[PDB]
Amino acid sequence: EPPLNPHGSARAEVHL
Amino acid sequence: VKPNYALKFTLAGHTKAVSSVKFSPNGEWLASSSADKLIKIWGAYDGKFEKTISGHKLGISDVAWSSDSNLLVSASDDKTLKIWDVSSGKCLKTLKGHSNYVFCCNFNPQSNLIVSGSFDESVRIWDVKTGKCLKTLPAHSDPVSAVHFNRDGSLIVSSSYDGLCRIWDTASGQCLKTLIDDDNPPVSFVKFSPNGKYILAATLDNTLKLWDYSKGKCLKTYTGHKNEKYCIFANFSVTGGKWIVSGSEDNLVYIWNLQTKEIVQKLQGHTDVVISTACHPTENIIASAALENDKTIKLWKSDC
Repeated sequence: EPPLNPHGSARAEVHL
Repeated sequence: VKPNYALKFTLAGHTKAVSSVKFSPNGEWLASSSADKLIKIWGAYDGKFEKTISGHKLGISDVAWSSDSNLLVSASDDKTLKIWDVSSGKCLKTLKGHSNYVFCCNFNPQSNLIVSGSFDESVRIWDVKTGKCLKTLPAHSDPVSAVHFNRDGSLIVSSSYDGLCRIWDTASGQCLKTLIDDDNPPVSFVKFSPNGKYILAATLDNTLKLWDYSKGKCLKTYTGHKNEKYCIFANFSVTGGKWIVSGSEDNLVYIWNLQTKEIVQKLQGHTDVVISTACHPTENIIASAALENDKTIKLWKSDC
């Protein structure tokens, strides 16, 4: 199975 | 004058969020980077897919062109930058040193240097030929959101979640200025104006500001868009009317009159956050790119 949270890139994620 | 940007092409191919789009200085190409670990090259005028450049081990947050349009640098979650020869697809150098995600990158106008910003809170200056880190600046106290050289390469501007914009002497590594207004929301993007006189800064309170660098004062404020979460690129558009261009978290591209601060156009079509916009060096062309639930790049063209 693929990972639940495929690693993407920091810019595409929300930094708290 | 108001522009009349109209949708020309939609570029599909990335399989995850697009993170950054940039036009080559010679005007021939658009580079896109993505969370899918890839850089793609497309024709600037016809939107035609050219090639994929690959090698990073995790997603890419930024990409930048050398002045002769022959090299790219990319900043990755794999903690490295890579310098690429675009024609051969070869990774010329891997720039190692950062201890956390590399978020932003740019070549200097001479293109013998690269500046990078990282989640490790540092700004690094690298030699393009050797791939060696020349300087590590203790730039900020939170992740560095943007780094940009001014037009003669003598200054670097950096921004951070720490709420500051800082300006650095490229030669010495010395901080020459810290810019802060009447509050310190996270600064999510900065860049110098083409003539080097101003800095455009985005903050995560739905605001863009034009700063006079020398005076150290905010001259213009742009509002109306949504930006509280992501580090969205903004631009000076100078080929026709003088605009400010930015993406937005309401999925639109916003265009403002630089002097009057009025919204002059909103470009509709993307289905997720518009994380990146870029303006063509000679023609009135805007590229826009969106996040994971969209995955496309759009090219828009205007008469002015």
